[PDB]
Amino acid sequence: GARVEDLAGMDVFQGCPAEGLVSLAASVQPLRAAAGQVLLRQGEPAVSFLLISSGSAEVSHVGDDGVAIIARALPGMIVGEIALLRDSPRSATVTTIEPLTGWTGGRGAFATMVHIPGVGERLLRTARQRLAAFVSPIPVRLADGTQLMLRPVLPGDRERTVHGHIQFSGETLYRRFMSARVPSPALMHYLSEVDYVDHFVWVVTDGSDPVADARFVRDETDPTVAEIAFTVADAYQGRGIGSFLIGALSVAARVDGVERFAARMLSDNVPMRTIMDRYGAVWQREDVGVITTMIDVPGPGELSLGREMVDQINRVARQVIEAV
Ligand SMILES: CC(=O)SCCNC(=O)CCNC(=O)[C@H](O)C(C)(C)COP(=O)(O)OP(=O)(O)OC[C@H]1O[C@@H](n2cnc3c(N)ncnc32)[C@H](O)[C@@H]1OP(=O)(O)O
Ligand SMILES: Nc1ncnc2c1ncn2[C@@H]1O[C@@H]2COP(=O)(O)O[C@H]2[C@H]1O
Repeated sequence: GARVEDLAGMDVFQGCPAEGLVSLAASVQPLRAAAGQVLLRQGEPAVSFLLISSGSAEVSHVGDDGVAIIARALPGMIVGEIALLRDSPRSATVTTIEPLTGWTGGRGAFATMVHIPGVGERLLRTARQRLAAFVSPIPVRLADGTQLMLRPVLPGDRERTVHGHIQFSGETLYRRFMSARVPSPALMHYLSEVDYVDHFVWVVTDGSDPVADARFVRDETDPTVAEIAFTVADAYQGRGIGSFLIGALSVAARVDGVERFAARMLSDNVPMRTIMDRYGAVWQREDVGVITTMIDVPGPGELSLGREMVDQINRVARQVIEAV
């Protein structure tokens, strides 16, 4: 098999004490593939997973719309884990780009891997982030006629925004973060790389570039409550996006077992206060210049969204949340 050292470098194994990797390392087998070799095919039954040492691969998923969604598998990453988590067929076709080496294992070695402390949770989180990219974005039409799309957040949204053309002003950032400075890389990682269970995020785009986001973060002590936050790009404000997003967030919260939303905001934020007032918010003074509220996540019919839109949002939330 491999050396414990050889596994120690894989993403999913970071921080894992050597001892826990012993049998796994002994049980995996070496793999070498040439360039342009198909490793896995979408829809096929599953046996093995692969830990990539070197080289890389294209990942290609054909969705219901018939469009192939493309991604990359890189050195340090596992591939073929999702089918083994779900007992499903392969979610994607995986083809080597350049020559690739690594280690493979079967369902037996996979069982060892998932019981390695901390690892099962990492596998699930990464699987969710991956499957999130295969969700069909939901068309949303604003009152003013603007056509946008609604989808779960993706780790890649950090890069898209930072290098994008959509502007978030100093004022917008202060209203959102209590600082006008551009959000640090560390913060942007935190905002875009999430588990969807405890921390859930919707992104609205123009069909390419993100223009807004909404998130809830489940409270540690009381799982039935979550803290919420919203951001909308300046040019996109005042068009109904925020009002839409609180509804979408409420749909996802229902799937996630979240009964109540908590919020804090500057006392001067009129648009946000108004959005929450619709849902029955009563305001407490928290710090100086900050106010807070708790509201019940609105149930059936008291959302202005309409059934078709509600069902689409519910279907997508479940796809990311419940996939594995
Ligand atoms: C809990 C936290 O998230 S606090 C921090 C929130 N984030 C920020 O403040 C950052 C900068 N601003 C924004 O991101 C956005 O403006 C948000 C999230 C505050 C609001 O979203 P928007 O898309 O602009 O709001 P939207 O157009 O849906 O209208 C909001 C509501 O207030 C009203 N409104 C719209 N513009 C304004 C305005 N300039 N001033 C006061 N009220 C307004 C609308 O009537 C609407 O009411 P409705 O729910 O009955 O339809
Ligand atoms: N968005 C993605 N990014 C990177 N790898 C992915 C992505 N989606 C799927 N995969 C990998 O492609 C594999 C195809 O088979 P599985 O569904 O077993 O497990 C899948 C993941 O390992």
